[PDB]
Amino acid sequence: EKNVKEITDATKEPYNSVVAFVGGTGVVVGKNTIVTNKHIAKSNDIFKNRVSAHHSSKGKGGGNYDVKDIVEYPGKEDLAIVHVHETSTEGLNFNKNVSYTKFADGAKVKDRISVIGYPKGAQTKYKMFESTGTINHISGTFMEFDAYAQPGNSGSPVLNSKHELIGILYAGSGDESEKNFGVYFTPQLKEFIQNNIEK
Ligand SMILES: [Cl-]
Repeated sequence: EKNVKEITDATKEPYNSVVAFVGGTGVVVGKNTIVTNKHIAKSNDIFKNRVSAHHSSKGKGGGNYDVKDIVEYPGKEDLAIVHVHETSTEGLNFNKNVSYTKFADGAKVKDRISVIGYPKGAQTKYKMFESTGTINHISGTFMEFDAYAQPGNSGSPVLNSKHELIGILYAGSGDESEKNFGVYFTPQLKEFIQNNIEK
């Protein structure tokens, strides 16, 4: 599918759970805690950029936040937890400015999904886009889906029709792409993520 739309104002759910990194996307699941790709977290640790809470073209800014620590998923899956320091250098509270997206606990082939992130973020001044498609394949912690994606979509949450989190985009076939790959969250991955949410 190639069906995309700018989210001009990302202050409402679930858009206010999406975060921009300098080169990718993530999603907020709990206190100070973002899920993204392992590769996005790692690249961001070279340049040590802050995370921008739900950056969009219009609407009140949610703050930029310093990265506190990273927990990489031990296995092969391109998955990592990024923790942020809660208070920005302007006094904004990370938690007051995002939502915590709940888990879908799986999906089925043929389900209609959305991928929300920052395709070509550096060139667009980090406009948020939602792109719609379908899940075409699921196997263990892998899924394939046909929502249009571009570089900058890494780490993008893949949401079901009730805005619940199925997994995150990590790679494609292109770059630039209509056959994309995600990390699909099984119970074991949901457990790793939930054990790494700040208390
Ligand atoms: Cl605040």
